[PDB]
Amino acid sequence: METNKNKFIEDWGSARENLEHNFRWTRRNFALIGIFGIALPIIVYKGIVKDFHMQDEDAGRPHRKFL
Amino acid sequence: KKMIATQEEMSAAKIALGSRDMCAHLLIPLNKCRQAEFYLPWKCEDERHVYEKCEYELVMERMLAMKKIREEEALAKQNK
Amino acid sequence: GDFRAKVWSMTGGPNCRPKHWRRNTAIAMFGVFLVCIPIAKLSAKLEQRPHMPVRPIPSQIWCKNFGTKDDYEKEH
Amino acid sequence: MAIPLILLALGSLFVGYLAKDMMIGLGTNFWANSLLVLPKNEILAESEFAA
Amino acid sequence: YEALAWLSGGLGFFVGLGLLAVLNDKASKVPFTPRVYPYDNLRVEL
Amino acid sequence: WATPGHEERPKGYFMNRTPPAPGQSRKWEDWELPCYITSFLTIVILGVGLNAKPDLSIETWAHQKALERLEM
Amino acid sequence: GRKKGLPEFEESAPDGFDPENPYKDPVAMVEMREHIVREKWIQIEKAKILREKVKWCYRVEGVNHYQKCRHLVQQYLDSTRGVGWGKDHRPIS
Amino acid sequence: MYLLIVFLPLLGSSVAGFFGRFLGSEGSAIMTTTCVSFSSILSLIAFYEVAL
Amino acid sequence: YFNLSGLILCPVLGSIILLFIPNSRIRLIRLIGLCASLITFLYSLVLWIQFDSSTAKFQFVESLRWLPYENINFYLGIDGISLFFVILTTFLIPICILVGWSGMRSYGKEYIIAFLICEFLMIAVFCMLDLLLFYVFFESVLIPMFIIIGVWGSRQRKIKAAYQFFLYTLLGSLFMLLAILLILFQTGTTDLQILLTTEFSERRQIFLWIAFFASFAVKVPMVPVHIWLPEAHVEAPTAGSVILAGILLKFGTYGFLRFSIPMFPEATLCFTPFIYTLSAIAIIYTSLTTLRQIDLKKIIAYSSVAHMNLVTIGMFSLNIQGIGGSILLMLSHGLVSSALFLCVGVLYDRHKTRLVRYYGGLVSTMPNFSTIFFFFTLANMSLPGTSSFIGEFLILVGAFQRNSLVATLAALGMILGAAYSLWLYNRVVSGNLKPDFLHKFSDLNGREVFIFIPFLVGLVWMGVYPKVFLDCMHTSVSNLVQHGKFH
Amino acid sequence: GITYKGVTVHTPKTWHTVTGKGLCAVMWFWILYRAKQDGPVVMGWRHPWDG
Ligand SMILES: CCCCCCCCCCCCCCCCCC(=O)O[C@@H](COC(=O)CCCCCCCCCCCCCCC)COP(=O)(O)OCC[N+](C)(C)C
Ligand SMILES: CCCCCCCCCCCCCCCCCCCC(=O)O[C@H](COC(=O)CCCCCCCCCCCCCC)COP(=O)(O)OCCN
Repeated sequence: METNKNKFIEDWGSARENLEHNFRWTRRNFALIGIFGIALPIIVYKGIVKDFHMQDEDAGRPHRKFL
Repeated sequence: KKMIATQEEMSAAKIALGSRDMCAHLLIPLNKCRQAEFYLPWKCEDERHVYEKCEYELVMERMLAMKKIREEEALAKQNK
Repeated sequence: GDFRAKVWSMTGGPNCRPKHWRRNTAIAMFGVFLVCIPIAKLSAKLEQRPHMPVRPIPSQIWCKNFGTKDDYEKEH
Repeated sequence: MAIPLILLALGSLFVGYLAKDMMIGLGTNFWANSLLVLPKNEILAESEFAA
Repeated sequence: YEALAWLSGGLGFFVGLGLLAVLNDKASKVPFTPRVYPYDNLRVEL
Repeated sequence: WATPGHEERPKGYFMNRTPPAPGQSRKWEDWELPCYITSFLTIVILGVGLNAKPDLSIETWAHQKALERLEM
Repeated sequence: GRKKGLPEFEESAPDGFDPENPYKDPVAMVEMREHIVREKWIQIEKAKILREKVKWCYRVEGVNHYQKCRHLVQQYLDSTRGVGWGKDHRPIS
Repeated sequence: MYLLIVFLPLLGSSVAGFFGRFLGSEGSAIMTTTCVSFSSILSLIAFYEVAL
Repeated sequence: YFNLSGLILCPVLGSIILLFIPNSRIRLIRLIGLCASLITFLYSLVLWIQFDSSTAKFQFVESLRWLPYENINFYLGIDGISLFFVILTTFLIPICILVGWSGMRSYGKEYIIAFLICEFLMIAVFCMLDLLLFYVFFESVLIPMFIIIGVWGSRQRKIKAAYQFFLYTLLGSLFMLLAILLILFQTGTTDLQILLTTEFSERRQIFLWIAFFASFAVKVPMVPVHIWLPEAHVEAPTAGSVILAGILLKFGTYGFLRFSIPMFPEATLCFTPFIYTLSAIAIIYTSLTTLRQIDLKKIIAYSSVAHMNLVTIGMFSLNIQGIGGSILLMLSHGLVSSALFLCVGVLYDRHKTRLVRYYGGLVSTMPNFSTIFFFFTLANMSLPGTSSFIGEFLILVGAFQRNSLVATLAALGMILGAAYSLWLYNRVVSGNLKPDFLHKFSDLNGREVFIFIPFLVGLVWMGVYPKVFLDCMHTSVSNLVQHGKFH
Repeated sequence: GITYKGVTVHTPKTWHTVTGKGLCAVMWFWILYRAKQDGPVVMGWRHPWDG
């Protein structure tokens, strides 16, 4: 009942599993990791915090510090 | 022209808002006629033509009023 | 379907056409009728129809709620 | 598969005529709560006559 | 890349046609006065 | 339609369990009774328990107190 | 034991509670919290009752619904202004 | 009467899909058509009772 | 009169009795384990019926003194929130015993002993009101799940999965423990009711809340540490893979709903935007990552991460809609993920592939499993009428009461969730068959076709009528959201 | 039916061509009758007695 499991598949499966051996901090990929690791979280954080600030501005209540 | 039979008599029939124009008085017998029949396009004709007469006369009144106002507006575009 | 005759195929195989399907069809109609009777009973039990009909409709033969919601102040 | 074709043929030859008066009859009582027609954006009466 | 310009160009035709409608000024050439209704244009009805 | 047809029995076996010989039971599985009785008890206790339990909650209490208070 | 009925609760606000120092008295905290939540739910159900009333209005109202139910609309909206735990408008009870 | 219109197709499909072996390749089709046809008949009844 | 203590003791009795008998009589071991699990399940259902949903105070409390001063003690007790978790964890265990029923002769009595110990320990976690001892039982699940993963796991990488799982729950756990000790020394007791009614320093709540979140951001798959779940979940047995995504992922959220939201209300407000950003980026990143996966297990392990992250958006949006939808989606996920992982387990136990490309066009061969898989991946879509929709839409509604940006990204999460869910469905059950490596294979037998029936009925019962579940919790949720909010 | 030099077609059924011809005739009659009655109405030749 077990599948034949032809040889030309497990190699690619392990390459997808063992991709951790291919990483050398290339500059283009360094920028790619940096932007999606920091900038997008920062951009969205500004988005939510300013959404709260604008919501509170209309009601007239003072803005929370939001540390 | 003006109103003759409006307000509570108009309110009794479920007259569509916007369909309550100046000569909407005869629309109420018309709408009982539509409910009386099974909404036949050809059975009831005499009562529909008077309402189209209402609307048609209103439409000429509006177009002639605007043609008049355009007539004075034509004098406005005169730079000596 | 050489192998497809071995699967159960809950809704029917490739081309089933059982030996006696007409009797199954008839019992299916009977079951549908029997199961939709309580649906009809429930539907006739709960139906407001706030406005009275202009002409006698095939309703109010099993529905008793007619003009029961023109009292829109004692509403929970 | 010919009877439904016949029914749709007999439909799309008289349904429009039998429904023109009874859905849009320049003030018909067919949309008491189904539709809300704004008095301002109500170009039905003036359309048929001023066009 | 060639197919991309058609989407911009095709939409450019519509906004260009949309610009033409702006330049035509259909709004101010009505042959009719604004509608008048009894009871203060149905103020109690609104 | 008019013809009766063929395929005396529907193809395949339910649950892939081969039918036993005539005159013998299905030889119920060793967990079959302990789990079927569990299902039966759960169904009945939910049917008669969730309905015979009093309808005490904060929605109905608030409903009664809103009806009694809105009149003043 | 059970009262086999509606869960009667004390309408009276609990005593010994001070807004300036709520945390001073812990034994009185929980019943004040329960009373506040119960009153909020009373307001919620009042809003729901008004919503049901306008629900049954709109069917009977017909085309000219504005004319004879406008008074109830304001009553329903003012209830929705101080609703429970909702939008930025937090009521001050 | 009015609850029926929406549940006849659902019930007919449910039985014709759970027990499609019993009704075969033609019984299921004819019974689904029957159920939807009576659904349309009650739809016409509702149209008369509501529209006119 | 059935109390809370008997429910806890039933798995203990089942485990102690099971050790007395030898291993030769394997049928007795499996029978007694299943019987104990089922009677525990029935007891849990009985506890549901006699649950007062009107009052806000806790239900049955059993106090067993721990320190000589009665300073801290086992304070058991359920409420609207903890009851359904107890029911779910009592319901999942018999399923766990039943899935590996065929291989019981290969596993042995250690397998059922471990699972019943897990049931006991997991029940003790949810229904207790002592903050410190809840921490003790909170990571007490390390040992039994470590045994379950390691002894019966992958081929040779089972060692690494155990180490990553055990390592991620050490630094954050003890960094939480430090806050536990500061709370104990500051106030004096760890009783939950006492700790709720305490004035914490404004600057102090930030540190304590951060310490709590650090140990809950590992159980809940947050952005920094969530890579353990895919690898340690593929390298796990099928019955160990159905509680790992069924209960353990609830500890972080339940811990947030118990010892984080009430005790630190203004700290929760001050840290609200940060959690929103983390959850939104987690949803988006996991959604984009899961659509290029070939592992048969991670494909839904990432779906579990996405659902758990979406839970926190409305869990931290203080609102009756948000929290109620949070627990409803939590139960819905506890059912649907369990069902999906059981489907993956039955697929793997026949063919033994752990890939996605091997399977294809098997609808003509296993129609029953095809329908069941379609219904489960259909519930994962969050259709109205299914379990996930009511809870998840309630979360969206509650968050949109507070904020208008982040939960729009949460809703954008499902614009791709449904897409890749149906795409994943169409990898396997659609297309022409490939009988080059699929020579012989069967459909579900009587056991695993009946095992899904509780899942089906619970799913539809969630979908069409969730009022009974919302009925028992609206008091507890409303009390939770209004705590420390005098005005 | 019959073949020309290698292609043969079944004769169209009597119950199909007859209904097709008759139904086309009746819809043509309906169109022409509608033209006779309200033709001037939609072409502005005469208004439906409303002015
Ligand atoms: C959250 C859920 C909300 C409710 C959603 C219900 C929608 C229906 C869900 C199931 C749809 C059917 C999809 C099943 C998988 C599709 C492929 C398949 O496996 O079909 C099966 C089964 O086919 C079925 O579809 C039967 C399932 C029932 C379908 C009808 C569902 C009716 C009940 C649901 C709706 C009830 C009303 C709403 C309830 C409140 C076998 O098909 P065969 O024709 O036998 O092909 C044979 C295979 N082979 C060629 C290889 C030999
Ligand atoms: C293949 C064969 C399958 C057979 C299944 C039954 C056949 C019918 C198939 C249709 C599917 C039915 C699924 C149940 C739908 C119930 C929908 C109505 C439920 C409901 O709202 O009414 C409640 C009834 O409770 C109840 O009594 C409901 C009892 C349902 C028991 C289901 C047991 C599922 C156990 C799963 C456990 C999972 C745990 C996960 C946490 C109480 O309504 P009320 O509030 O008004 O109170 C009443 C006070 N007078």
